[PDB]
Amino acid sequence: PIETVPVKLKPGMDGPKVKQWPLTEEKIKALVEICTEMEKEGKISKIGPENPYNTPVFAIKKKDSTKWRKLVDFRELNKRTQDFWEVQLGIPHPAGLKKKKSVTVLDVGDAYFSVPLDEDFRKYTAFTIPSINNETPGIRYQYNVLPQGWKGSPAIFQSSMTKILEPFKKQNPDIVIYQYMDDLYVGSDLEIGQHRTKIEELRQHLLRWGFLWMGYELHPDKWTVQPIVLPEKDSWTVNDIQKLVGKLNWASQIYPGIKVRQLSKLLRGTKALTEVIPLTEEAELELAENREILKEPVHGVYYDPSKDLIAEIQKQGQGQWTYQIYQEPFKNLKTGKYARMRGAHTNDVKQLTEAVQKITTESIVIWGKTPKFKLPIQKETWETWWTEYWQATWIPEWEFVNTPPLVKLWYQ
Amino acid sequence: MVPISPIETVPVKLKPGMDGPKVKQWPLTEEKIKALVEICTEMEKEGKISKIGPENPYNTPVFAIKKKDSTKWRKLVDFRELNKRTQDFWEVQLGIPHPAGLKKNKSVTVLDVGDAYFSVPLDEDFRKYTAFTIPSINNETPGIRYQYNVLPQGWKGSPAIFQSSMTKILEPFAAQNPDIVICQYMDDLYVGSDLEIGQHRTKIEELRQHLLRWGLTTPDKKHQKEPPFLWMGYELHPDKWTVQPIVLPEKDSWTVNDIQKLVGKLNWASQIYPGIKVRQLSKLLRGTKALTEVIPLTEEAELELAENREILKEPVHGVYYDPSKDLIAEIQKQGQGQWTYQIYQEPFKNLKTGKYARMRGAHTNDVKQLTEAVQKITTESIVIWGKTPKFKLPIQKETWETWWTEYWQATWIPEWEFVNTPPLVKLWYQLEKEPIVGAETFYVDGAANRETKLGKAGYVTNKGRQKVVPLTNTTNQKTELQAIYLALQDSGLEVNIVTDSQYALGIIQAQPDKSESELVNQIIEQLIKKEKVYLAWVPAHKGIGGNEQVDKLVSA
Ligand SMILES: Cc1cc(/C=C/C#N)cc(C)c1Oc1nc(NC2CCN(Cc3ccc(S(N)(=O)=O)cc3)CC2)nc2ccsc12
Ligand SMILES: [Mg+2]
Repeated sequence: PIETVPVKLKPGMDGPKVKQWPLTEEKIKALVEICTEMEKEGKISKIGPENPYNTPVFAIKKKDSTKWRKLVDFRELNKRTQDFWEVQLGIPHPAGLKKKKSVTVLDVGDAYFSVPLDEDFRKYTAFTIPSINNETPGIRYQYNVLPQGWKGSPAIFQSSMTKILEPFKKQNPDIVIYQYMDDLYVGSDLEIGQHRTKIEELRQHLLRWGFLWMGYELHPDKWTVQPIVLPEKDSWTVNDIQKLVGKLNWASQIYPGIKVRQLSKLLRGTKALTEVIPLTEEAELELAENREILKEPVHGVYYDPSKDLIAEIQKQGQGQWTYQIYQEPFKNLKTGKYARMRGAHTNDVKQLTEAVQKITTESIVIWGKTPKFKLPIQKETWETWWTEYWQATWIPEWEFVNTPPLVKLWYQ
Repeated sequence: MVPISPIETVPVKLKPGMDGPKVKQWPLTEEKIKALVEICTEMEKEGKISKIGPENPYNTPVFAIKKKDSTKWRKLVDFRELNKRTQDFWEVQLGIPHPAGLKKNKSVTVLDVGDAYFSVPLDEDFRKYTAFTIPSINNETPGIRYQYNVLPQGWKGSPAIFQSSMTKILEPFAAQNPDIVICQYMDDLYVGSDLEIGQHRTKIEELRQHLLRWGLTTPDKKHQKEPPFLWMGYELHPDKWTVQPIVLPEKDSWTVNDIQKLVGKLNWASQIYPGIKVRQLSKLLRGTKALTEVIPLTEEAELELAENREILKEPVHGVYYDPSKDLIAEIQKQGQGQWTYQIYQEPFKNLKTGKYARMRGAHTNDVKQLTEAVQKITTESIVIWGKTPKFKLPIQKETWETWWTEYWQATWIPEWEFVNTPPLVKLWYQLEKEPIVGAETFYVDGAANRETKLGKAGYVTNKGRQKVVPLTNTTNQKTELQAIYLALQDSGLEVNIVTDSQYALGIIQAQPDKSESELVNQIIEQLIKKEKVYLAWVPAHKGIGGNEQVDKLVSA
């Protein structure tokens, strides 16, 4: 690939100037070793003081890997990089991916290092390996090839990727392959042992064309909007009915026809919260009619590719996290729950970071983009710790919730 | 002639769309002109500048100043205009090391690099933009016009390009001599090691041999400064460090400017003097821009100042960093949202100290503040030492566990141990998860007329207890909180409370232990006195018994 694809920023925008956040000594050391080798291989080069730009960089460890890995936070550059229609007017996100029995994630970002980056655009990829205690100037590099995590990379490399895959896709017409950033998502409906073989045969095909040996197995069979469920009890306290009416009143913002009149009637008076209230026939029917309404899907819910996806997360305790993905309030496109997060029974922030990554992965598979997160955490705690548990080559956007939402109860 | 390598030129450009400067030269007196000709004639001999013809259309004004005792004129080129039009650079000197991060180097040599500076050539394509004009005598001849061949002092790019040029020159030497440290400060280059004075002097000579490759001579600084090095406001001694002398002035009239300089000194001193506090002295500056305004000190600010004079009475020092020892951070609560901390490796030998002030907010609690302090110290420690310290915290392990298991937000603090140093951080109340059997149930409500600001707050209970209080100059949100306050005041040690106020629930579910609202504070004091409180929420105007009853009582 001698010819470079001309790339520009957006009109009236300069390159990114993001501060490098402080790094521990062991991450600095890992980055120095990694970048020295990248420099010997020509993938990056030292830059001078006439380059004022900067993108942050840190070091991680991929899922189940003891080797340090470099991750550049290109979020600023990506929003400043021109919108891309490299080959066509766009690739329709495959709606069949989310339907496959199994979906495997392959890291193919290593492919990007074979394509040179446009000489004029390289200065915008600048990044700094920081020193400790400002005791020396940071090490300043810029990329010479397509960098992992940059928006432009999959777009510029798409012509080459499609050709690499065509022979494989030619014989497996029922396997859906979709690329997001540095990852291929390969889904099928066939026996997990047979799917793993097809994935395995997809990998050795990549080797002959010029990897990583890592994978990720998903099952989008089961991603939906979880129903709103109401208690089934033989005796109801005043408190139980108050909780029910509150939950039903919340649901009535979502569902038409929810009624609470007959259930409220039961609470006629000023009763002790623990008093048992027998249900009347009127209230039983109303509850039954509400239950029926809640079985159907929410009316008029549709994905709009022009609007952002929003993901809210609630801490439920005991390692459980509920979340909803939506574009407009009360029009949930998907909801879910997580339990016993892996290797973090004692660390809230690790669990939240892992939930964010799992939710982003579901979002990529369903819609082909990442949601904007509303995180139940204080900014300073999140920004101090999230990079410690991040294992993905993309990074979504997030904002912080400081007032406890009453709706946490309704998703309990 | 010994061939010498050229210093790599940095390419420089003007900002997009902008042209060079075209500022008119001022008229000068005959004496200043004579002086400038002599100076520039010498600079021209040394290669710094060159004469140019009349085709160059650019110009930056030059001036002639002098010192009082220095019996000479000084040349000054005002590059303010050119700097506005010059590209941004990577300014790789913004941050300076913190002494507590430094490691001992018994042997330190100081070299003068004021002359190596002029060996850094200016990008040839950019020199045209640096033209200046010496007006002629009686302006009867064309003015002598020059341009720069070296980094001009006062030009935007000189600091970044000089520092970067030296760094690249030093890199192979530093890389191949890992047992030495180098830092450049103005035109001082400081070279330290932990070698014997003999082996150290040899490294210096080797460094000089190395720098000669680029034709750089580097003798020792004039009047070798004995310890301590006065560097960036610190005092660096061979085995200790401290800030430069902190002296609090005596005054009976304090102005808005006097209080700013006192907070500055206090803040600067807080990195080594433990237990500094600046809240009561900062509160006297909440909102003002005139600096002579004489603001009297409250009896709280006086006490704070005097508390600082006691701490400042005797000099204190920090130690340097030993990588082979653990890094320990200890935090104390001081009060009124103030926190102090010490970071050390050996007990009583602080590397540095610090403080943390509570964030502005209507409600908060001590656990959230302690968590925030931990995060700040964590980030500061990674900056200075590249690692997180072990924390010693005045909070019981069981208190922390209860807090993070029950709190609605994700929260985390890194490896820490309890230190029994009062006052201890505690949870002051905890609400029930389930309604309390046998406890009276208060249905509370409040309402206020938007126009008249008149309102009511009260409750009804399952035992027929009732209260409605009329209120003036109030709001719906305030009456809703007042109603809860009345239920807490009038109930026993265990109580169920039913509200329809999403606002009131959001405040209490955030678990504040202190508020800028006196009403919330009063509610906090009541909760602290209870044995059990269950707070339940219902939606308004739905016919929920009890809630419907009190709603009509408080709505006129
Ligand atoms: C080497 C150096 C000198 C200075 C001084 C400026 C002034 N004005 C500043 C910095 C940042 C320096 O840079 C580094 N300094 C260190 N450590 C220090 C070395 C000096 N001592 C103090 C001292 C020791 C011996 C004598 S003595 N008896 O020889 O006169 C006098 C003073 C404390 C630790 N470590 C590093 C690591 C990377 S850079 C760097
Ligand atoms: Mg009401």
